[PDB]
Amino acid sequence: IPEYVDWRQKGAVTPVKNQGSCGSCWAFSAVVTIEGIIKIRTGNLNEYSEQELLDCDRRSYGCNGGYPWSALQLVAQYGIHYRNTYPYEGVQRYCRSREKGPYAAKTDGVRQVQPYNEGALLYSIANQPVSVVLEAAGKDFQLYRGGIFVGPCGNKVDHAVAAVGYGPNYILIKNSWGTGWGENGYIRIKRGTGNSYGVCGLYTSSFYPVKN
Ligand SMILES: *[C@@H](C(=O)O)[C@H](O)C(=O)N[C@@H](CC(C)C)C(=O)NCCCCNC(N)=[NH2+]
Repeated sequence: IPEYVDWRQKGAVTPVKNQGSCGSCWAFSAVVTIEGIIKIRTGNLNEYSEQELLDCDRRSYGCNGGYPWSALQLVAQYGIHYRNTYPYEGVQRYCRSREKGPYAAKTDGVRQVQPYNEGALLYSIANQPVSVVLEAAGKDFQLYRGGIFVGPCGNKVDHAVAAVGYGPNYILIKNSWGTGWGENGYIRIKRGTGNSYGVCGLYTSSFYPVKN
């Protein structure tokens, strides 16, 4: 696999979003990976609905948190609507998938990256954007402005984001805190430290969609 990956340069990443106060990171994270694999497989970059996952993933807890895995499983079982059809409201409401017509996109399954394994995660990122989790509660992460982030941070993961690239010393992360945070909404997190957890627990739980 190459020394640099950046799915933005391939036209596979939509603009940075702001989840707001709602605990919907898990849905934002999943949607990044759907937007990416549909571009890779079909050639078209579309925005898909975080709100649909927020409302409709019965295994998750709406704005009280959730699971990227079960959100990705939902898209493989049923599908997902365009963001324009089902825009983001920042609050969980009733599932409205059936009222909004046929699904826009569908995937075929979900896979987990082998946890606590840096190379396995890089391999997956070389193939497509990946849903990953990290510990975002620390002030250092909250206040991040730029550069390759080394912490300080623990491994008590609490925030789902998306890995959309990497380089020799970092993994490139699309966050859902708006374009004013970090590097126009992104953070480069240090890699190669030899800690099996990853910096900020980044290797704890990573999933990606499968699309034939
Ligand atoms: C993430 C965010 O919006 O910043 C959000 O808090 C979240 O989904 N957290 C997850 C954990 C990360 C993905 C590692 C979470 O807590 N998931 C479990 C379900 C939510 C907690 N339980 C209940 N009953 N609400």
